[PDB]
Amino acid sequence: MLDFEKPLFEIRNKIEDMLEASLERETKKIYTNLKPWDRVQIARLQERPTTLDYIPYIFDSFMELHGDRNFRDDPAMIGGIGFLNGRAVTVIGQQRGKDTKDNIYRNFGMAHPEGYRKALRLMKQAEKFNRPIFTFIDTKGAYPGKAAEERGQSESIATNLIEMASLKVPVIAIVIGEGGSGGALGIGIANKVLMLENSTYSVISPEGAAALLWKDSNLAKIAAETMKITAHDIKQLGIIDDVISEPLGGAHKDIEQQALAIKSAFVAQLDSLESLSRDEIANDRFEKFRNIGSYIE
Amino acid sequence: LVPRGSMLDFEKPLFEIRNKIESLQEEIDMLEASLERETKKIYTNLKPWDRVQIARLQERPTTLDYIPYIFDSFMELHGDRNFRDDPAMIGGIGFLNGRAVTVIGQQRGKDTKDNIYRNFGMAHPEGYRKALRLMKQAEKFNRPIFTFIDTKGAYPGKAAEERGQSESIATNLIEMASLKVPVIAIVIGEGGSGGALGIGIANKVLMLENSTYSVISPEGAAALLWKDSNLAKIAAETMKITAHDIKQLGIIDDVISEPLGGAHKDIEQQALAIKSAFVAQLDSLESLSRDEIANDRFEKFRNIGSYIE
Amino acid sequence: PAGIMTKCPKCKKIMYTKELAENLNVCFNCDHHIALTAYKRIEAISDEGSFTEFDKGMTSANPLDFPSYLEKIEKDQQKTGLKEAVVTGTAQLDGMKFGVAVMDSRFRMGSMGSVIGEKICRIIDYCTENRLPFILFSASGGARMQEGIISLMQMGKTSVSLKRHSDAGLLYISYLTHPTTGGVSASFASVGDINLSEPKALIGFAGRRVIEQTINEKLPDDFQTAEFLLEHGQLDKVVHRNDMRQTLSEILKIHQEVTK
Amino acid sequence: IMTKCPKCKKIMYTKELAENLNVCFNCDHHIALTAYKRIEAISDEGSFTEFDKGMTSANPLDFPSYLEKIEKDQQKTGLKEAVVTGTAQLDGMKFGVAVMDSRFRMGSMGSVIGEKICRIIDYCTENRLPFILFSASGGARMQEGIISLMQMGKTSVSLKRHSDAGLLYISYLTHPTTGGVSASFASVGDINLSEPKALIGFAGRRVIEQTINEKLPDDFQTAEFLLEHGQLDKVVHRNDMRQTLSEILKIHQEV
Ligand SMILES: [Zn+2]
Ligand SMILES: [Zn+2]
Repeated sequence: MLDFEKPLFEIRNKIEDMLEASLERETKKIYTNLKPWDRVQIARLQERPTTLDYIPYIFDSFMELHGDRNFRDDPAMIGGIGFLNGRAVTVIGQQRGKDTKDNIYRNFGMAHPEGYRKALRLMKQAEKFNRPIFTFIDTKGAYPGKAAEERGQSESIATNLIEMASLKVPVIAIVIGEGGSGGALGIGIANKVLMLENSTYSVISPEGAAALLWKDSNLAKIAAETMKITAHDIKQLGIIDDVISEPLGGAHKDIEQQALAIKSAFVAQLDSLESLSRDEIANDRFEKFRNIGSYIE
Repeated sequence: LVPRGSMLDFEKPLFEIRNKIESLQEEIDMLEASLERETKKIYTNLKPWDRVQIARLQERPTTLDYIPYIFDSFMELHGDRNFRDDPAMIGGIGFLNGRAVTVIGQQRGKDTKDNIYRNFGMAHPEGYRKALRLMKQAEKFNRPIFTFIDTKGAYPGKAAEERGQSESIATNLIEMASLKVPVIAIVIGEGGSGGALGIGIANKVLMLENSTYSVISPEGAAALLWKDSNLAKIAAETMKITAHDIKQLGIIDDVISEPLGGAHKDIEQQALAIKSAFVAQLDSLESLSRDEIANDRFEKFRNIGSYIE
Repeated sequence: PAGIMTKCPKCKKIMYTKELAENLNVCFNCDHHIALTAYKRIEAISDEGSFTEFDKGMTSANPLDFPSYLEKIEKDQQKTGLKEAVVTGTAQLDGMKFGVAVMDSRFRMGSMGSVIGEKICRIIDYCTENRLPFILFSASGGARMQEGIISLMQMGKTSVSLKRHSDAGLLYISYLTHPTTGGVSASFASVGDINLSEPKALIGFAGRRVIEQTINEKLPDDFQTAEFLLEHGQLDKVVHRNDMRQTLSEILKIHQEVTK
Repeated sequence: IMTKCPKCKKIMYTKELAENLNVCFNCDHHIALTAYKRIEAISDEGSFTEFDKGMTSANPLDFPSYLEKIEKDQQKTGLKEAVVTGTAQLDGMKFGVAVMDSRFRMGSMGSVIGEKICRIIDYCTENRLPFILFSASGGARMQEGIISLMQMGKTSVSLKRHSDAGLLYISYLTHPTTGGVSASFASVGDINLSEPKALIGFAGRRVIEQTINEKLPDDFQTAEFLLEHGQLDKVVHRNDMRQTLSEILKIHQEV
C-alpha cells in the first residue's frame, strides 16, 4: 500500500451501497489525478512489469541472446531477436527482476559496462541485417561499482552514444520503469522515444538532487517536482515522442493490456520511419538530438 | 630462454679453438685466423635447431629495441578501452621517412625482471584487442601498419581464457583480413602459432633469418607425436620452422639476414636491414586502392594450402 | 550381439544404440551429449533428402614430406569411412537453404589441415556468391602438425573467406561442439554472428593441462565448458541437442532475405 | 600574488606558478588551469579565435534561483558559461578546441555547453579540422533536468559525424571528469589523454564506497589507474602537453 492510497484504506475500513460506490469513485479520482511523486512510487514498485514481462505479448518467436564477446553476460541487460507482426526485429533492454531473489540476480536492472557492450553488439547485428531495434529503458542507473569503473562504465556508455547516433536502422526506445540518467541514455539514443505515463526520465535521482541542492535527501519529492521528471513533462519539452497510458492503478494491474498499448505505439512509431533510407535514418537521429537544448544567443 | 653468456652447443668448436690459441708463434695466430674462419663457417651454415636457439636468446632484440632506429617521432599509446593495458603488446604512431604509420608488436622484455613485467611477450586477450584498436585507428587515418611478431605464443592462463583469448585472436584475423590500409608483418623472435598470427594477417610477411614460425612448439610436437619431449630438435626439423623453409612454401615474402652471430650482435645494423625491407615492401603496395589492398590480402591467405582434388 | 548397445562415457549406463541415436546421441540417463558423427549431425538439422555434399572426394597431400602422415590418414579413413575431418555442402531446413560444414573429431582429432581449410573456404565462398547463410559445426582437439606452418595458415585462409561472406551482409552461425580447442577455437569458431554450443562442450585456446601447469593452480570443474563461456560473454546460447533443430530453424527464418 | 598548493601547502608566486603552467614546483601537483590559460598554453600566440563567446543560459524548467546562480559564477570567473570554444593553431597547424572550466557551476553540462561544443565540432567537420576537447565536470546540471541529460546525446551525434568524416578527435580529460561528461565525449577520443592524478569516472568515490560497502584504493579513478585499466592512450605531464599535442597533430595532418 502506497501513501496516496491511504484515503482508500480509510474508506475501505468503514465498509469491513453508498460507500462502495464512493470508494470506486475515489479510486478513479486518485488514479486520474496522479501527482509527480505518486507516479515516481508507481515506477519504483517491485511489481512494475519488466522487459521480459512485455516481450511475449508484443513479439513473436523471441530468442534471447547472451554476451558481449568480451568479458561477461550481464544479467541486468537482456536482448535477442524476434518478429513484430512478421517483421524481423532486435529487442534489447534492462531487466529488473520480478522478485527479491531475482532482484539480486538482475542487479536491480543496474547494468555493468559488459551490459552496454552486449547491447551494442546486438544492435550492430540488427544493423548488419537491416532489422529495426526496440529498446526498453528500465533502470535506476548504471551500476556505481568498483568493478564497473575498472571495466570502463563511462566508456561503455559513451561508445553506445556515438555508435547508436549513426546506426543505419530505425531505433525506437520506451521507458517502462525509471529512466536513470546516462545509464538509461546508454540504450536511449533512438529515432523515437516513448514513455509509460508513470515512468520517469531524470539526469539524477530525486534523492541525489535533494541531498545536493538542499542538503536534505528527505526533500526528494520537491526535487522530483522541480526537475520535471514525469512522462508528460518530458513530452512537453519535445524530448520524447509520445506518452502511453497505463491501466488504472498502474502497468502492473494489467500487463497484457499494457503490452498491447506498447505494441500499438511501436507499430505507429516504426511506421513513421518507413520511407527513410539507411542514411536518412541516421540523419533523422542526428537532427533529433542536435536540436535539443535552450539557450540565449 | 637462453640466459646471457652461456655458450650454445653448436659453438663448441669455437670455444675448443679458443683455449688452445690461450695455451700458445707462427702457429698461435695460425689458430687465431682459423678461429675466425670457423666462426664464419659455423654462422654461415646454421642448422634449424641452431637458429631456434638463437631465436630464444634472452638478448634477442625486441620490438622496442628496433623501433627508434626505424621510425621517427614514435609515440607509444596504451590500452584496449575495455579492460587493461597489456604489457606484452605495445603499439603507437610515428613516421617512416616522413610518412605517418602505426606500429604494433609483442614486447618480450630485455632482462629477467623485464621478462616478468612483459609476460615474456605472451599476450592476453586485452593485448590483441589493443592491437586491433590501434589498427582501426590506422585504417581511419589511412596509415600503413607495421607489426612485430615476437612471441612463444598467446598466454595459456586462467584469466586469458576467462577474457576470451580465442575470441580476441579470431576477431583480429577477420578484422585484419579486410583492413583498407597496407599491413606489413615481420617475425623478429619466435612465431608462436595462433598468438603470432593474431597480429600476422598482413599483405606482406617478413622473417629474420634466425626467427621461427610454427603451428606448435618443437617441444609440444615432440611430446605429442613421439611422446618424448627430448626430441624437440627432430620435431623442429620435421615441421620445417625456419625462415628459409617458410619462404620456400611461399608463406612469407622475404628473409632478412642477420649480422654474423645473430641480430643481437648489431641491433643498429639489423634495424637498418628491417627498415630497408619495410620501405621496399610498402612501396610494392603503393598503387593499390583501399579496396584493392584488402583484396590483395584476401588472395594471399585464400590460396595457402596443398591438397588433392 | 555387439554394436546394438552403447555405454555412456560419463554415467556408464548401457543403452540401445538405436534409441540413443533417436535421442540425437544424448544419454537419456544423465543427459551427457555424446559425439555425433558428421552425417548424423547434418541429418538432424536438415529436411530429408535436401543435402548436397561438396568436394566429397578431396584428399590430403604430404607437402612437408612428414614421415608416416599419409599412412595415419589412411587408417582414420578406414576407421571412420570419411575422406577427411570435415563434411561440407548445402541443405535445407524447413525449406530454407543454407551452406554447412561439420567437423568430425574422430578423424585426426578434427585437427585442421589444408583439406579442411579448402573445403570450408569453398562452401563459404559458394554461400557468398549465392547469398546463403552458413553454419559451421566445430570440433577440433589439436593442430595438424604434420602440415606445419601450412596448418597454422588455414586459420587466416578460412578467415578471409568468412569476413568476405560477412561483409556481403550474410549470416554465419558458429556451432561449437565438443571439443573446440586451439587454432579452430581462435579462428572461425569464435566469430559467428551468433555463437551456439551444447551443454558441457569444452572450448578454449589452450588445454586444461597446459594451463594448470603454467599458472600452478587447479582449475574449477566447469572451466572452459559451454556454460562457462556463456557466463563469460562468449556464447549467444547453450542449446540442448533436442532444441538444436528448432533453434536453427528460427534463426534461419529471422534472417531469411526477402527473395526469388 | 601568492598561491598555496592545495596538496603540499607550499606557497608560490602566482606569476611563476602560471609560467610553470600551474604545476606545483615543490610537489608536482597539477593545479587547475582556467580555460583561457589552457588555450594559451597549447596554441601559437595570437592564433585563437573564440566562437559563440556571448551565448548565455536560459531557464527552460523555471528552476528556482538558477539564473541567479549563473550570474554569480559569471561575476566570480568572468566567464559567460563553463566552456570556451574556438579555433587556434599549434606550430602552424589549425584545430578546433573546447575547454571546460570546473570553476563555473562545477563544469556541469547544460544547454549552452552542449550547443557551443556542437557548433565547434560541426565547424571542424565542414572545414576538415581536428578537434581537441578538454573535459572538466564535477556533476550534473540538474537545473536543466532532462535537457542536460540529452546534451550527452546532442554532443555525441556531432562528434560521431566528425569522426565519420575521417577527422581526429583528441579527448584531453582534466581534473575532475565525472558523470555524464565522463560517460559521453570524454571517453571516446581517437586518442584519450589525461594529466597525472586527475580523477575520472562515472560515479563518485563516496557513492561507490557506500554502494559496495568497501574501501577503494588511493589511486582509484586516477589517470594512472585509467591508463592501467586500458582507458587512456597516455598520461601527460603538463611540461609535455604542448609538444605531445604538436606531435599528434603533425602525425594526423591530412595528406
Ligand atoms: Zn550418461
Ligand atoms: Zn605542491
